[PDB]
Amino acid sequence: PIFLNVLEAIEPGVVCAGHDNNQPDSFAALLSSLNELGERQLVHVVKWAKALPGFRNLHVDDQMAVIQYSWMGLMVFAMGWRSFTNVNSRMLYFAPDLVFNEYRMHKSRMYSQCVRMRHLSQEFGWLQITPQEFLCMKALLLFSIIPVDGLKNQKFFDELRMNYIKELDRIIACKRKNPTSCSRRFYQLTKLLDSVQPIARELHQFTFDLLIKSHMVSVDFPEMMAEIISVQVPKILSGKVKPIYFHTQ
Ligand SMILES: Cc1c(N2CC[C@H](O)[C@@H]2C)ccc(C#N)c1Cl
Repeated sequence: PIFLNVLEAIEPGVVCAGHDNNQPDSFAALLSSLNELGERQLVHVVKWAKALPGFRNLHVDDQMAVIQYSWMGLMVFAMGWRSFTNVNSRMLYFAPDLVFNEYRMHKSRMYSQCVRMRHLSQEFGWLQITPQEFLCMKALLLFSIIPVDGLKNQKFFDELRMNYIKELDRIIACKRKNPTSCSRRFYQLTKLLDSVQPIARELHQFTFDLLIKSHMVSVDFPEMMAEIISVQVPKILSGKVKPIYFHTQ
């Protein structure tokens, strides 16, 4: 079980936000803490990505790009898992010290986005996603969004993507002696992965708008954070960079 060995070995651990839970909730405090958390999550995703099997076959610039474009979706995906495993998807488990009840969902002004994120979280339970299915799915999320004009070396990317699809296909939980079982299972997981992208887009839009008006609402954006949001995210929001869907929408 070599592939799965790697994924579990490299799976990040706990990442705290730094948030002061003894102060009364407020938009600026909430979003500042999420942004700091995004910065911290980003560092970890970078190290995780680079330790992935076959990832360094990618050209150097494609590596950072692929990381930057997928960063939100990957965060959202793993955050839903934490929420699923730690609170049965009742609240959003961004970090041990940053857990969103309904009131923070409202005070963050992200209620519509949070609702979608919680739905994804509930899907892990509804589908009974195994932890092994989660790891391969998350690995695959990293290779699910590219420039329409293509990467610097697309061949190596397509090869990686193909192989991560195959690894996901090997490990799906199904009665192998029944073809219909595994077909259905695969369909569902492909559908679930597809459902991360619209959510990532809504978040992309929110953070982008938030960044533009940050100097009025008093929200802090960390350095790597703001680089990504001002340079990479608009390529997504403008159609230059699109998600690879399994199923046509
Ligand atoms: C959506 C999101 C984060 N967003 C929410 C909006 C904010 O601009 C920030 C980038 C931050 C951290 C995690 C985690 N973990 C997640 Cl899932």
